[PDB]
Amino acid sequence: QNHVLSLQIEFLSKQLQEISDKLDIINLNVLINSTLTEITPAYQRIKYVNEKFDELTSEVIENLNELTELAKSVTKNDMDSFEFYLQTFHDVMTGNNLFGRSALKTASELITKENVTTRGSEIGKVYNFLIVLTSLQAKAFLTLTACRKLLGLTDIDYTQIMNHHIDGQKREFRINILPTLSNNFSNPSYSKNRGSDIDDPIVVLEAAPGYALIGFEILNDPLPILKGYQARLKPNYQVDRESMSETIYGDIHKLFCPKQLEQKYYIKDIEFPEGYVITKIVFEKRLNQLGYEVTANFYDPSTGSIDLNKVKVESWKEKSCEEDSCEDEYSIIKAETDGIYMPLGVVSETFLTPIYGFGLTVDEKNQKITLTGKSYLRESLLETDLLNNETYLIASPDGYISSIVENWNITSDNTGSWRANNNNAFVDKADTIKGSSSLYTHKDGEFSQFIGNKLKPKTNYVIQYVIKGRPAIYLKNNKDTLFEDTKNNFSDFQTVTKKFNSGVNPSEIYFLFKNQSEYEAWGNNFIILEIKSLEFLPQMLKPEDWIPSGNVQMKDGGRLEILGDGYFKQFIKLENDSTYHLRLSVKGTGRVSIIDESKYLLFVNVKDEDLTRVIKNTSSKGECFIALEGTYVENSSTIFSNVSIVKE
Amino acid sequence: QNHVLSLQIEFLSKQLQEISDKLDIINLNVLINSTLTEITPAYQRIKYVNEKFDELTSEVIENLNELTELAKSVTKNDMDSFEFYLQTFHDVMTGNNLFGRSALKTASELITKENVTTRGSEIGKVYNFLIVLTSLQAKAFLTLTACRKLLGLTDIDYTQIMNHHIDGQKREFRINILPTLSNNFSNPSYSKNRGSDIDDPIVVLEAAPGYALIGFEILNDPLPILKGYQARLKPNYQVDRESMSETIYGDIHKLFCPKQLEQKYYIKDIEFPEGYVITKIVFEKRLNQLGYEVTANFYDPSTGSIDLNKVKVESWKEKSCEEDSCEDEYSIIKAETDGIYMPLGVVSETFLTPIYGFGLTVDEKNQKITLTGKSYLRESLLETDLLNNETYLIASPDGYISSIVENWNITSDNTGSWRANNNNAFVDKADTIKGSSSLYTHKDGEFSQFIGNKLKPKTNYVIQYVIKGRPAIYLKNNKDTLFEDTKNNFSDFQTVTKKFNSGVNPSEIYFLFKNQSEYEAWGNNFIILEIKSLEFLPQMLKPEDWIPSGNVQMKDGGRLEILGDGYFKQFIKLENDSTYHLRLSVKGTGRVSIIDESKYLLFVNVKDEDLTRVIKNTSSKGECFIALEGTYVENSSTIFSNVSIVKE
Amino acid sequence: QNHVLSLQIEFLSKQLQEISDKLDIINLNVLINSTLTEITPAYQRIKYVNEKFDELTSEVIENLNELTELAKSVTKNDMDSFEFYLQTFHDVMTGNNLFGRSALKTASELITKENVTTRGSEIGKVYNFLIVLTSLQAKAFLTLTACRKLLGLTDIDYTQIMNHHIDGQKREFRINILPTLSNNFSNPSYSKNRGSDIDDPIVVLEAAPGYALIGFEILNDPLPILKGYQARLKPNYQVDRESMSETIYGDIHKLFCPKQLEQKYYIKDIEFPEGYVITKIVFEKRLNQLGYEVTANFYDPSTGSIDLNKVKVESWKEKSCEEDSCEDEYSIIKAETDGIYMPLGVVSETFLTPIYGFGLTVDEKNQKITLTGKSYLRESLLETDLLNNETYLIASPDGYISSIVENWNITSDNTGSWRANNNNAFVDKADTIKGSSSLYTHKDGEFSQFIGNKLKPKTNYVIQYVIKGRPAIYLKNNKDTLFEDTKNNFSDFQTVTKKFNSGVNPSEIYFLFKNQSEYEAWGNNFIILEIKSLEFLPQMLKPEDWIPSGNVQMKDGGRLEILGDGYFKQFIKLENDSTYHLRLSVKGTGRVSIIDESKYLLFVNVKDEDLTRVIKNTSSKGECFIALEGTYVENSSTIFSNVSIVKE
Repeated sequence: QNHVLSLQIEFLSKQLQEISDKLDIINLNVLINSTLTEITPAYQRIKYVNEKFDELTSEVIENLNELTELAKSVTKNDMDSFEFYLQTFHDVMTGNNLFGRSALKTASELITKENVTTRGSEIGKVYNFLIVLTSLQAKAFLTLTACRKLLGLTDIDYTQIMNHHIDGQKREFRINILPTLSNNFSNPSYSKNRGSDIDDPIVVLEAAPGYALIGFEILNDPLPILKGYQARLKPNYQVDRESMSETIYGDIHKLFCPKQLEQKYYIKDIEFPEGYVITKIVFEKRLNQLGYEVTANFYDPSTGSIDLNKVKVESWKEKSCEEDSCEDEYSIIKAETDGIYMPLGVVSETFLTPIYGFGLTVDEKNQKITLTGKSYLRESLLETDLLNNETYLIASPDGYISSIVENWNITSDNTGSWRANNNNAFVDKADTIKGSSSLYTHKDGEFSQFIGNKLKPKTNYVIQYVIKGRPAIYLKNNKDTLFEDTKNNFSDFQTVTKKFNSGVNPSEIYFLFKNQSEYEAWGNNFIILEIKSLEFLPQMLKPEDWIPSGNVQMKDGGRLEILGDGYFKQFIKLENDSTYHLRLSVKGTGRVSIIDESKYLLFVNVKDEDLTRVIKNTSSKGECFIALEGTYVENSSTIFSNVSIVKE
Repeated sequence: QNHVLSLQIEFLSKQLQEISDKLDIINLNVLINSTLTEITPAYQRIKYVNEKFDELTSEVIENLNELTELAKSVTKNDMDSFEFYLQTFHDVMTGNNLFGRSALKTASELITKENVTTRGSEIGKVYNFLIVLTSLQAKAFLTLTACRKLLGLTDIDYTQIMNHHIDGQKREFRINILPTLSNNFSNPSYSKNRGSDIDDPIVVLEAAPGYALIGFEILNDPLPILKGYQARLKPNYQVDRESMSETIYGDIHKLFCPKQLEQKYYIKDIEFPEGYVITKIVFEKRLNQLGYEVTANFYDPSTGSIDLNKVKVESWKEKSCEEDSCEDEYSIIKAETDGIYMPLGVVSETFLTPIYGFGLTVDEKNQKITLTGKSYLRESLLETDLLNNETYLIASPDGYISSIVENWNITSDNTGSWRANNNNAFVDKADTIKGSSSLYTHKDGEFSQFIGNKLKPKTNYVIQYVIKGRPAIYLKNNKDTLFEDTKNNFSDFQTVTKKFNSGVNPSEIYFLFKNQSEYEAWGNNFIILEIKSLEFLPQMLKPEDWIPSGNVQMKDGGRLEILGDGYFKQFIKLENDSTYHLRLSVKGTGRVSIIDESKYLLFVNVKDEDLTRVIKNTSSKGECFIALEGTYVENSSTIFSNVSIVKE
Repeated sequence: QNHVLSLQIEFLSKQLQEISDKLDIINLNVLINSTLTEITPAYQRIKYVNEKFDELTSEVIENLNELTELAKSVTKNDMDSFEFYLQTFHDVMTGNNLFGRSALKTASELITKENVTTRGSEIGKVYNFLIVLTSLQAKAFLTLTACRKLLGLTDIDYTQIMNHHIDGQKREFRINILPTLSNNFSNPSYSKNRGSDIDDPIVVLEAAPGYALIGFEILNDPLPILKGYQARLKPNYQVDRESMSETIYGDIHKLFCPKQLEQKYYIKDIEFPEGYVITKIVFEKRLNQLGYEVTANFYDPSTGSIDLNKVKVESWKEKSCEEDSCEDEYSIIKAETDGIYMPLGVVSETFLTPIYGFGLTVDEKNQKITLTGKSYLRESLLETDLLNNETYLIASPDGYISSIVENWNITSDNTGSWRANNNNAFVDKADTIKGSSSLYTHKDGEFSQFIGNKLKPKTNYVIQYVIKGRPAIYLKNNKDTLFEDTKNNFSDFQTVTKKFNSGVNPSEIYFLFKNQSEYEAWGNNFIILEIKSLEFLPQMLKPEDWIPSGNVQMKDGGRLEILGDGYFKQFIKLENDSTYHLRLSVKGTGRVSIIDESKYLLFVNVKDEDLTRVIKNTSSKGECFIALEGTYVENSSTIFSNVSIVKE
């Protein structure tokens, strides 16, 4: 009963903590209400004046008169003038109020609390809040200069006042707000997909010797796949806009998700000292023990050059290695059925930036995977924008940046390698809207483009395309349309991704973006790229030493289909002190037999399942062969998939 | 003492929950204060401009000049213009603020908390909040066009801007607000009226063939009464107006409230898959066991046309699927001496829709008898106004819509049912000048209307009507009056909700609304409808085989008077393995008799009270009957009340 | 230890209650912030316009031009006009906002919480809040009419709009706010003074047969004294302005405060039915058992007549009498030394009103006295102002309303019975300020007034006077200045109260408000009235049956000073079955002796103390005499004060 009272008191202490959190949210909302009462009339007026003067700071007589009257209202020297609202906005931003509170402080406190589903860090969110307000004021001073010029009044030079206002606010942020926080983020969201276990996958993300890795990306709309970003770096941990890349990878769910068997994920914030940039991250999943490799070459921060010889390496992935180099302290996961919470979305920073540290922080208690990096972000922005230089600051990549299709983002009214094969297939910057060219094709239009020369045989490719109407999408080599999408009619530019294995001869594939059989079709942003197939670590089995025994044929995936009476055997050498993870998946019922010479080291029936037999320390006298003797009947088709006796 | 400490800790946990609820109300009020600080100056100005331009968007030189000056102020292109206030209203509504909060979100959070005495659902309340704001903006753009035209300025076409503003707000509602709610509904209040335990009230709530039942309603002012509605079901789970109707049942306190004996309440959440619409409910209270058999039919969501072939009947049998004691899944309400808190008011859904589920949700902790059905309203709207096609929306009613009196209130200028017998006894207003439509009689006044052909012998009818001044209500055939009220001179149009029993031969009873005196009279809203006499489950007592034995005769209420001495006798075969329950009250000191050929299976006298007898194994030797006798007093005519020998 | 845990949990439950109270205060402050955000810009502008147009709605050309320009701004038909601010003020008051909250509701919730040191009830405070806002709007419509007339514009008749606004707000108050509360208040504050115990005080507060008691008052600046209010009543529990009175009483601390001995204060809400008005309240303190008497004659509410024969009486004061008429259930107080928390301030309602009920709710746990009345206030205001008739509504009396000095509030530049005896003693409406005449007398001024004819011998009088400068205050009969105040110089009209026993001949006392010896003097509000001396209940001792025995003399207070060798004896009759509270206080050491004939029923020495010997049931054979034999020496002066052998 005293134990029951203790549990009830622990329940009360939890309720009091939830109450104390609710109070901290309420107190903050009260401080937001104070700053809104101070800043809202100025913010709303500045916004309206900035929006209504967009063309001039970027019917003729009517709008010019309607704007001239507004300009007279704006430049008027009243107590309630536009200059009054600009000054009060600056004062509330800095904290020159009745009680010394700043709008930047209450905003920073807000962002720190409501950072629930936020992609980036507290510094980057509070700084983005500062950027939108400084841009609003700068545009407001620009409209005020434009209004004075339009009326023919004298130039007051608001550059000095605007600079004093912007610098004082950046100084308030630097002194009282920024001694904030940390450079660690993760993947945006989680997803449940299925992978593999009898595989030995391995994935490297290495940047060019002049590049550093500038981000990641995982999409699963065609299939779960890792997209890898890297680019040449500019001074002060800045990045060159061109040379940025997105590196599509294999069935990344495989290396991510298990199949009803445990996983080994080591946990450590690999971090090298400053200036060191990780131009390569390997990943290695062998026997479901998924490791990786984070190593950083140095980078001279001042001159955009990454060092090409001063590598720093942490071969292991676990915090136990950070002190002992003994491979332990992973995170073990008992595999859930539907699929592990694989990362979904884009693994990058709001601004592409060299990361110096990275850590794996999977939380198997919820079967959820989480990462943690460490980047030079404070040391990249702290020198250029916070010192107000030529800002080379580029937002994060949401999706695809390029395409195998040239001019895929047709936006300047040009075809390029596209081919305007009709007078309804005219490039038409305003195909359906001048917001973007999206090649117009109505009732006979066709835009063609050779894409096959880049389509290479026995390789999967990704395709996406922003298409209005019912477009005639074609991946055709004039003989075999490796993929065609002429099915959907889209009034609202619906874009989706699929896959296809480039056939034996894709090297002739034209893209033929025609209209349709007949409809009104539009389309741009024809993102097509190559889907990498996942590679795997070695083994002891080989697709060549197999000895077919009649009515048995091997397939493209080394599949060795048992077409009936017969088998494949492979003389493999097994040794006394060595262990062997014999692992294989079958399509169609059958058996597998390791007859050394007379003894059955292994003989089991396989219907459709992942074999995982770990052949223990056993001396195979002479040579043993895994006689892949599937079912022995006419309609027997025992298609193995992964021939792996991979030795422990 | 440890048990006392546990109870004190449970009291602390309740106090902490009340504190956590208070914090959630406070946090919401703080978020309302933020949105008020943002939106109030625009809302107030839009409202004032909309109200002051009503005739123009629906003394002349003065009003025209004052409105022309107002129009010059409204159309003026300042920073503080009417267009500024419209744009800021749109931005605060969508969430384009300093911190990304929308007025629609804080309003939805408000309505979700203060839904205490709200008639309709969260969706319908938040959508009604959206409608009043969108209408306010649309009228504001309309006054702005009217002001430009009045001044003679160029037309700017604000239809495009208004549509963009309205659609963006409806999109915000559809995406970020609407993906919340439930569709339960219950009674608002409760009533205490001593019901029945002597009787077995079974009540059927069945819809017409083309109808489904579309609401409940509980009355106590005329009497404990069940009010009901039923109507055709249109396409899209909406309901046909003109096919609605009313049905009124008797003493439903006797159906729900027990009197001085406990009542069993089969909590039975009868629910059906989608497409099913309740075409029948039976409520079953035998031996105070309030079960209820319900039969819902299926219904084609589109094209209306409830299909009368796919029915389901889950009477009490949701626990039959899991437990032999299907007699479980109930509750126990103990009848205190004033009755039980039967519902009072209305168990219905905000807007008219088929209900699919129903359950019994009594609360004997407060005697709170609560009905609860499951409506299709969520569906009935998510497809209609969310798509903005027809929105055939009718909210739930409150009083009687159906009346035997034709032109029950008045249509207008025409009382074709009534008779304007006198010229001066005209209709007082005749068009919208005296509040609502209402008859009027003065110094001779009368209004005759034949409804005797619509009145049945010996049946209870509930009466409602609204009257002002000096009225003389009459319901007569110029020879006897069924209902009359010519008193209580009142202020303005007060409502009656009472009952009466229709006469023994009312085939000629017509209504004669006259004047109370030589003064002027007013009245309207004459509601007349039948009250279905409460009907009970049959038991082996039938009045015909009664043998009136000695100065006696069969009576009306199933009563069997005993004038002085004598009795009523009738043979009823009791069994030696079955239990019977003789439940009967008397008016006059009586003696009931359960005697065998020699011995007294029961030996009881009844003075003026009921009789609750649970007879154990009734050893039966053939001869079983009851001699419903009184005692040897000349004055007290023994008059039993309710024959019920119900065979357990 | 479990008991210690229970006490700790009770401490936690108290902390949670203090937290829940803090939340209710916070939630209310958040609702006040919402209404302030809605109503503040309108309230401030209405207030400024009302204050700046005061002389017109009550430097010629310059003020007229500045007000004409202001009037042009006020009457201007803009979106931000004065009419806009009036309409928005009305809408926020009624609750026609974005979310349906009314300023009247949040204000009522405020007043209900912050009613800590509030004199009147919740109804009267919330109604006073409604009055100040309705008056603000009415004055605002009035300034708007005045501004239109001043500019020469057409009359718009804002009476209709103003009436609609005022009536709609009074309707909101009547429906949603007023079904509020209760008619019970108490004394405003508490005070620690000292009284008496061996006294038998008794105080009646009876209104004239045409009057009802209209309030109370207790002041203690000269000495703690009760001031009693009563007046003839006007229809609907209204009061005639004249005939109001203030009835000064005795040393009310005496009847209020004990002297180190217990008190008996009975507790009951004496309440008679409606129309019954308490035209008399007796109070009786005998043997420290302080009782009273609250009896109510009827009052025909319609015609201002109190009934003069239909008395209703509750002779006792205790709730035990309200059911048994057995004198018990008092509140007993163990007397504190410094003094009981006697009522300080004015015991009345904010508006003078007939009280029908009254209760004593002393709280001796804090030694604090509290009262509780029940008045017809809702039924007096509910008919006149809430029906908008000629409001005869008079605020509560703070201090004195009249004076024995005629024209005491010299305000119309007239002396009256005052006498301007100098050309520096000129009445001078602007003596020092035209805000009030306050008779000016500089360096020779004198104002004289005969006040002695009303000053009656051997009676105490109260005096107060609002005086600037050093005034020559005189209560002089040209031979003996019974009191004179020529001492203080007051720049700021400092007024104070004192006392004086009118001498053997006060009937000639002139008031001679001269200046001074010489200074600048001012003065008005010469409140002078008669200080009643406290009377007492009877006893068995008598000041006449005393038998002096040489060197002994009686004084004015029946004091019987023992001037040395000698005594007073008084043959008193004591009986067997009777008890006698012999009680007496002495000045100077001495003794008292009750020699019956030979036996010492009582002989004790008395130095300076309250004798309280309760002579028990004792048969005095023949006659006994209390031989007041004080100290027997030359310098013996044993001045007894209260000769009371008052028989139990």
